[PDB]
Amino acid sequence: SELSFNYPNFQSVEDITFQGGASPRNETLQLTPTDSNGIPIRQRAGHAVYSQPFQLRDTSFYTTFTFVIRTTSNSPADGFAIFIAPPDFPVKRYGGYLGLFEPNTATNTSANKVVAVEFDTWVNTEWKEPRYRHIGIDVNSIVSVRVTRWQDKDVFSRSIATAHVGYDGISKILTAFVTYPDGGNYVLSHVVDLAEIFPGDVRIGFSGATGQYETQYIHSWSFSSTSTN
Amino acid sequence: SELSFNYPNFQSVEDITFQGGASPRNETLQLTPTDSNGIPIRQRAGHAVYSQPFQLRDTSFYTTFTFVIRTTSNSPADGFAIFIAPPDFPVKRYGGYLGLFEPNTATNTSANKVVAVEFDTWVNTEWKEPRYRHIGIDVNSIVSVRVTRWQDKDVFSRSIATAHVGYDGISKILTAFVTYPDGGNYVLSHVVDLAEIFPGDVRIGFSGATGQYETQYIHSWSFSSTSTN
Ligand SMILES: [Ca+2]
Ligand SMILES: [Ca+2]
Ligand SMILES: [Ca+2]
Ligand SMILES: [Ca+2]
Repeated sequence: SELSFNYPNFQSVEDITFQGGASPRNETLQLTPTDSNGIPIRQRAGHAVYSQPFQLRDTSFYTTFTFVIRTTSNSPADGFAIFIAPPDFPVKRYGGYLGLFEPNTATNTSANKVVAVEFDTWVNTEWKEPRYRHIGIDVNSIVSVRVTRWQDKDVFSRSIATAHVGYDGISKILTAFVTYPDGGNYVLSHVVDLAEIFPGDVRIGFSGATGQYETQYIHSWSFSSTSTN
Repeated sequence: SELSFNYPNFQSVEDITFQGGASPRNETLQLTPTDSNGIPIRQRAGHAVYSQPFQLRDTSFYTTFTFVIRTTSNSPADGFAIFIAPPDFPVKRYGGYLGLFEPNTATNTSANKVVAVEFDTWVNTEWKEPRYRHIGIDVNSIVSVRVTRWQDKDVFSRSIATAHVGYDGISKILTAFVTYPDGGNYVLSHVVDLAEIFPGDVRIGFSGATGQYETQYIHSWSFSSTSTN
């Protein structure tokens, strides 16, 4: 179906649904909470999602956002993701689950209905992932189906970075382009039939999790979807 | 191979090669020529290319550019493309061939070695293409392998539009995202093994062609390629 929205900043959070530890702060979406000292709170997940659902049958979409990761140590955790899931999707487990999965089923593709592009700051040994920070495409599992190294210079840059996520409903391909100003660029594409995974309604939004020594902020976001009929 | 460059504008053309009707003008790449009164010259083609070759084996890349199409009537022709081809690839035929193909072999995939993202302002009946203006991915033929409607409001906007073109060398997927300020967004993706097509060296650049009542300008361009090992 057709849906579009545009937040040049988050001065207004009209039409955004928060769950968990996410909240509006300083015209951004702050995905995980900070204490009265400004220190990231450990073991917390949060979501900020566009409130109105849309349908993926016979649909392409384009979305872009800008983001900052604020780290306060060399060992930040855990990252964040932009994700698509059904509209009743709750906040799931904190830490390396990224607010998107639960321990007993996080690697079982038959037990989940969620697709994400993840920005992973913390190498987990509880499941298989790369031994370096990474950006990935996740399809119903915390074990990414496509993953690439995310350079530490970019992770720690304090830059306002940009992501572009598109889905071509004819070729059934999800793509992310991530760019840093005077830094790295990252490209990931994967064949997946989103309409088959999601035959009904879905929402799009962000999930962040700690972890420790990290807060994730979304500064701007826009989205459009169009019929491929 | 690894290659990066960045032209925030074309106050510098240091590494750009001009061929055919293309030239540096008004701090842009002007792909097809205009006469002394600024009127687009009919039946011309031009290329503006990054002068250094690179290789595609075990490579991903990301490139972005901004552009303007200046039209002087409601029937502009023919469009432009961003392309990859061998380093000796010349400016080819003007008109609907887009500076990329030869009339005798334009639909013969075995006879060409060129991949492009094309912005097509003129509906040709001489070969198969849509009955409306369109953006397309071309692989060794003027008949696009993946094509989508390009809205006339965007075609005629006079806006500085953006394109993002990436190639994921693991998944072998070429994607284009095209955006207009307060206008349409476009997403096209296609599975194609570029290293198989291009086992040696390539150069990337732009091809424009007239046609009539149209000039194509590239305002900025950046590129990065990285190894997938
Ligand atoms: Ca991961
Ligand atoms: Ca992790
Ligand atoms: Ca065409
Ligand atoms: Ca044409």
